[PDB]
Amino acid sequence: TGRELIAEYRQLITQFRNFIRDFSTGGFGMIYRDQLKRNYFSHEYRLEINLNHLKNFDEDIEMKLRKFPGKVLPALEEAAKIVADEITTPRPKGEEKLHDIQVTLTLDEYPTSLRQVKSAQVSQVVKISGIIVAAAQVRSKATKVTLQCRQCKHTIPDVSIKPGLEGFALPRTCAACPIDPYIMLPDKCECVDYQTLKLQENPEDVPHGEMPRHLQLFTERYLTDKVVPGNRVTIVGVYSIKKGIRTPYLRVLGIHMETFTTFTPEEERMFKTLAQRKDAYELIAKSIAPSIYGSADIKKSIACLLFGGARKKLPDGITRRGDINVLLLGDPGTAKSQLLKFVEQVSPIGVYTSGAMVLADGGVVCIDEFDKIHEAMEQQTISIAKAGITTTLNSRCSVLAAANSMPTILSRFDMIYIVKHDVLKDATLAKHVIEVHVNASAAKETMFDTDGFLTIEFLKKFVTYARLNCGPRLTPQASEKLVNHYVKMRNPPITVRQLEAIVRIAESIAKMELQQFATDKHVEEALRLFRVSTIEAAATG
Amino acid sequence: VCNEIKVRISQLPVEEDIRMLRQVHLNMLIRTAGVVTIASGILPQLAVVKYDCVACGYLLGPFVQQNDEEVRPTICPSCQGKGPFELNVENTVYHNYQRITMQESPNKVAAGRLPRSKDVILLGDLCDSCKPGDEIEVTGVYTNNFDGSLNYKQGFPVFNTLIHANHITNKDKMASDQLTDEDIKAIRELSQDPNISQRVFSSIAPSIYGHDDVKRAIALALFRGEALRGDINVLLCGDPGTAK
Amino acid sequence: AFARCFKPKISDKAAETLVREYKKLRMSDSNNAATSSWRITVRQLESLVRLSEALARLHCGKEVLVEHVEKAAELLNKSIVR
Amino acid sequence: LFSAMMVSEYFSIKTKNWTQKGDVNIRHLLAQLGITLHETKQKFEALPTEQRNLVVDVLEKEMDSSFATFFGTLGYCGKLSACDVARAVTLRLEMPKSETIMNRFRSGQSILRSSITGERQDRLNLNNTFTSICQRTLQVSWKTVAAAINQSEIIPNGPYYLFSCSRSIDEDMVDSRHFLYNTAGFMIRAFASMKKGRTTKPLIAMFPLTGESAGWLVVTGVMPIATIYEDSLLKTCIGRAFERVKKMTPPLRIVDDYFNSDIIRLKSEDRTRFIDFLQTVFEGTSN
Amino acid sequence: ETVQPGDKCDIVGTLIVIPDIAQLSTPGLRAETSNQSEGITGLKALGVRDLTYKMAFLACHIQQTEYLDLWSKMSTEDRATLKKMSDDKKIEKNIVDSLFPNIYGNHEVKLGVLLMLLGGVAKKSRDEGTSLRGDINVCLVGDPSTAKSQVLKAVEEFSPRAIYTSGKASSAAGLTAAVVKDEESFEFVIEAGALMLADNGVCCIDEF
Amino acid sequence: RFDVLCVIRDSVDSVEDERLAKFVVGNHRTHHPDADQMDERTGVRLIPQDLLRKYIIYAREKCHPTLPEQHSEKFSNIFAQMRKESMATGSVAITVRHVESMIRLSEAHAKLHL
DNA sequence: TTTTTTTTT
Ligand SMILES: Nc1ncnc2c1ncn2[C@@H]1O[C@H](COP(=O)(O)OP(=O)(O)NP(=O)(O)O)[C@@H](O)[C@H]1O
Ligand SMILES: [Mg+2]
Ligand SMILES: [Zn+2]
Ligand SMILES: [Zn+2]
Repeated sequence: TGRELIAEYRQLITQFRNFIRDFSTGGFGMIYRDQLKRNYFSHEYRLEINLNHLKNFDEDIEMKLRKFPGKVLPALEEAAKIVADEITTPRPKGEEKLHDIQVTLTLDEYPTSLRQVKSAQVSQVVKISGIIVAAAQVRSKATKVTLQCRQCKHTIPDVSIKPGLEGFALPRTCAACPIDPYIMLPDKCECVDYQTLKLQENPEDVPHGEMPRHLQLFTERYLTDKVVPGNRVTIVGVYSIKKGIRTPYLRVLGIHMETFTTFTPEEERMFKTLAQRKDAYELIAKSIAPSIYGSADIKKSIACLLFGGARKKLPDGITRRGDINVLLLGDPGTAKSQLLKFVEQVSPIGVYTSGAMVLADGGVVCIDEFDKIHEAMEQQTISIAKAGITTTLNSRCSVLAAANSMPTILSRFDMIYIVKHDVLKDATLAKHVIEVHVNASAAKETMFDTDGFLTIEFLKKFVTYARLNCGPRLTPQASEKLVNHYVKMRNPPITVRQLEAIVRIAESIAKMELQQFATDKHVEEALRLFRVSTIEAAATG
Repeated sequence: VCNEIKVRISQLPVEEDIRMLRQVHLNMLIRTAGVVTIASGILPQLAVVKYDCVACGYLLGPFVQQNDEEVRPTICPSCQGKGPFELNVENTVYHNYQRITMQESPNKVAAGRLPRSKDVILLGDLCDSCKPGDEIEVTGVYTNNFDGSLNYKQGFPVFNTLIHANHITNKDKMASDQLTDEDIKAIRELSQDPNISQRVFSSIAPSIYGHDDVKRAIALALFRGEALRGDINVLLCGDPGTAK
Repeated sequence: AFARCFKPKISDKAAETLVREYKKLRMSDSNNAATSSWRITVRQLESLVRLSEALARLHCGKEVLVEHVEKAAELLNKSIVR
Repeated sequence: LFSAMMVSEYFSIKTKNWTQKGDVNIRHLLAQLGITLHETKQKFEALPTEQRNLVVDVLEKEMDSSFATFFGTLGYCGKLSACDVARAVTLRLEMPKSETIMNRFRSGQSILRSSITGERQDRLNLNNTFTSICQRTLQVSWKTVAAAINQSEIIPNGPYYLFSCSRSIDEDMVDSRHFLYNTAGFMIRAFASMKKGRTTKPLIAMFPLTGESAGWLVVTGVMPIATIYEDSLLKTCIGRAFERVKKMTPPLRIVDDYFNSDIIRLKSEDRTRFIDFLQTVFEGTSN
Repeated sequence: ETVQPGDKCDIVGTLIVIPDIAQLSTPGLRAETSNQSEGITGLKALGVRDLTYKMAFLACHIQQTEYLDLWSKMSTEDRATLKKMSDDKKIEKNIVDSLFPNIYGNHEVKLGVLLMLLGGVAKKSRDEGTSLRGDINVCLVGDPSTAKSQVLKAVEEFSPRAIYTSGKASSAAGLTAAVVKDEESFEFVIEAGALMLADNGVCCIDEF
Repeated sequence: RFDVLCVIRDSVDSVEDERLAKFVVGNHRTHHPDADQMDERTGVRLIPQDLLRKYIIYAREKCHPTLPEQHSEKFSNIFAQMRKESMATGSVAITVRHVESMIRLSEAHAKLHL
């Protein structure tokens, strides 16, 4: 009865060829024909088809494709191959080989709940939604294999293997020789990529007081390496049972996703306009955390932390650091954690936390509750030698620390503040802050913001621009002041660490203006900031 | 919608302990009760099977899948020979399957004894109907089968035993949170009165005397803020024996 | 072995006596709050009821009488005093 | 089909789904008609053609109406209905009032041109218009009627019934003639179905505004249910009643700029005097 | 199921020998060792394998070694003696002097331990599932050579279901209940430890 | 993380000891296996327990209180007074979290009256 | 599984 199946198969190929050629949106717009031609010349051997367009063209083959996908879908792939040959011939010399094309599907329906796939839906096309929770490494699967007999060396070529997580059984005895005599040649088989994923149902759809359920997914060729854990997806695929009890899995036919370092001349002109302004440094310091009152010198210090100094390597190989580090002390209140969260949002790379020290090469780490590493701060490296291990972890970053209160580690911080009788001024602040929170309750009921402060999306891009492009130095006249200041303070706790910290702060201030050189102006502002911050620790405690 | 209406049967008069089942009750209908401890996931199982004949394309079957067998044919009658066989994907039928373990209730165990346990099998629309920890009551058929590995374990020709579930009542199902028109009318009539705040505050925990601050905190915390946490959180600290 | 089949109930005068003896215990502990070796809470009344029921079982009584509460309070005081 | 049924006037009045028994009533009704819950709750495009024809025949025979309309087809694209395109054009013309009048006119023009082409982007715009605001308008109107019945907002006030809100659910929709006429016509028949003897009076409805029109009300009304029309013309007099209320002395703060006479704007302070004046007009026509 | 753990019993029956049945292969069963100190060799079913044996007792009869209707049933001697004991007005002294004959003084400790043997009435809340505990707990603290171990040993000798332990020679598994797995079977099982063997009885812990 | 903190201190007293002892002895005396209401302090009627549960279930899901702007004048002045007195005392400060807690409690109290 | 010992943090 094989000729009847051959007649059915060739009829299906004829109808799918007619669908790919004749479907149109009016005029000369044959969308699938044009898409197939563009994909083939782009060297992407794939096509994507909408089943509602197919249902409007012919209802019967669409219904058959849904109910018998393992029988009907290879005919559609074969029809796509034939139409691609017709479209592209005569191909140029060297490109005579005809490639093999993968067909994918889309479908406009409500997805089925992952808990409510009926047992009648085995071996049928279904649509499911969820979250990707895990993703394995890509592996190879054999499509066609060559067999040879162990004793008499007779061969069976081009034995084809069915798709999915299915095995296949070898011939038990020789066709032309003991039990199970055939072997598989490693050199004369064809292979394609595949990948396994795991899908979790959406937490919105879990019934109250229960854990979510899971399903395993199988993907092939162009559908591999398309997703990462955490992604939200909708999937069209065949519901299958893995080879009287079996576990189920889904063979994927279509995925739908439910979700810097480059600039325009407009962006460069915007950055340069802000750099050309005289009040740019004060404007950036004002733009840091506008919801939190006051703290002007602290906001200036955080701007210096974000921009940093230059980084140097002399001919003998000893490097000089560019990072800057800041510490905050005093009462546990006054929105310290909100300042740290703002720096975490604004910084090009960064982390907030209460190891963690490693994870920010070129970035910023905010540490709360610091009263809970000396090598990490100075050497930008930590080391270990315990039983059976010795390694070193190296990473470059700047650190902002908040404490609630060792005298040893105070040497490692460039700037220190003590936050500390507010009640009369705090009455006006209470009026403003409670008016803000009642306005937030009422709410519950692109360089500039509306209030003149800089936007976060512009500020983050501008910091990322400046760090990769400015790189300043000091003028000799700027260098001449620091020598006299150092000698006077030391011969009226003065150290070379403090001198290099002042030099780094002066370079950081000159970076924001996009200067070639730092001058006496930047040195004097750096000295003012250093005195105002550090002498609080000399006066207190 | 359907193919077949199942008949479930309830209020069977005689109850047995898990501890008291004997060889008399094999292939009889019984009713027991206990606590769920373990439940498997939902899996599809073969129900009705058909096979292809590789030699001539004839479809063999249907064979109703038995409980503990790999049913197969041996001869295709349309070619009168032992042709090779393949599973027919297009005509095979499945149903849902689940397996749970049930233990005797700790309240009903006598002095110094250990509770016993049984495995229960759920099919179809009985699946997913209970959780671990639930007090449940089962009605079904008590049956037996041979297992050679169980024989080798015990050293005597012992037989495995099971219950095939036919009806379940879950005693721990909470009440439905749905209100009648009578209930909504009573709620409106209560809300119209002017003393309703003091009614609610004082009527929480009427046996405890005083501590109106704790009563008002609990009363306002049972209702919720609108939301940005909306929940109102309360902490109590007190000496031992102060009825906290 | 025979006496543990009895399940005595609480009589009215026994309930009154239990209230009075619990008051006596807590009063004396409050009078010696800084110097008593062990505090007194609600749990001592549970212990007092248990001891009264045990004494009723010893005498094979079908109800707790005044004397069971009195001797249980005496034994509890003699254990407590330190 | 389930969501389409649960916001219509006919099935809501038949099942009384603003009450607690509505879900039970519609489940029993579907069981009587012979339609499965899964058929009603999947998307209507997903059904096979013969199944669609059977279900449409059953529900047409149930509703028992003589309605007929025009269908337009173009190539292998989906068939459209003139009634659905009319709803989409109306809701792009009349809402939101914060947009300028020429922009709303151009939006309605674009939606009307989208229905006579097979282009993918144009049909996508049309389907987005169907699946957001056309659904949302029906749901808001049903919520208004349900809240009115369940909290007893409708009171007798002499020769007419009066309805007033604490808050309007969506103030962009309140100024639309389509919304106002449909909601008030639904509300009077829903109110009259609950109890006998309610058919012989008109209904007057008031909605408040906030923001840039804080302190104003939008006022409209509907004829009694028991009225008999001598022919098919559907004559009304409530706009004339509002117009004759405007002529009384001392004057009231009424705005009467619309082309439709049975919609007006009223200052919030003049509500009591407006109620008394309108009662005087209806009583003077009763005399 | 006529007997429980912790019981002490007399058994009447016969001694039998059981083989290692996993070594044999017959129609209907292949050998488990093939699927997954020298014995007997030669049988058709033992192709290359060998057979060994274990002892077991095949019990013919088992028993343990030792309310108004029950009171009526213990009719002549028991009701006469126990009613005379119930009439005895100095039964407290007469019982403690017979339970602890070798110990001088300590009348409070003797009476407290006697009341611990009897205990209170356990009660259940009728719908909450909560309960009011009827069991009494006693602790002894004191100087060396004050007869603490003597009292504990006397209680464990007297009582029917009592067990004695030392805190230095005990583990959390063995004290109350424990998890074990079988090797005749291979599933996990529960061992009733000393507290559960002393369920509705007394557990004595020395050197707590 | 807690909007409300409460202290339940022990105190020796004949009357409270009597009430507690009578209640506990009644629990034993009634739980032996064979063996319109108003509050004392106010005379105010109790609510049946399941009806109170239904009241809470209805109020949670069918009522959503609005907050007009004018009450800010009361909340802000009382916060400024409380914070000034605490900081002048030299004690644990009253901060913006307490403003959040006051707003939540007022919304819940509106939901009580529906 | 639970039990007992010797090096490491
Ligand atoms: N009141 C007593 N009457 C009789 N013999 C007593 C008495 N008090 C102590 N003894 C004797 O003291 C010795 C020790 O008894 P023992 O049971 O070990 O007491 P203990 O307190 O448990 N000792 P220890 O375990 O080291 O604290 C025994 O020989 C008892 O006979
Ligand atoms: Mg001793
Ligand atoms: Zn060969
Ligand atoms: Zn055959």
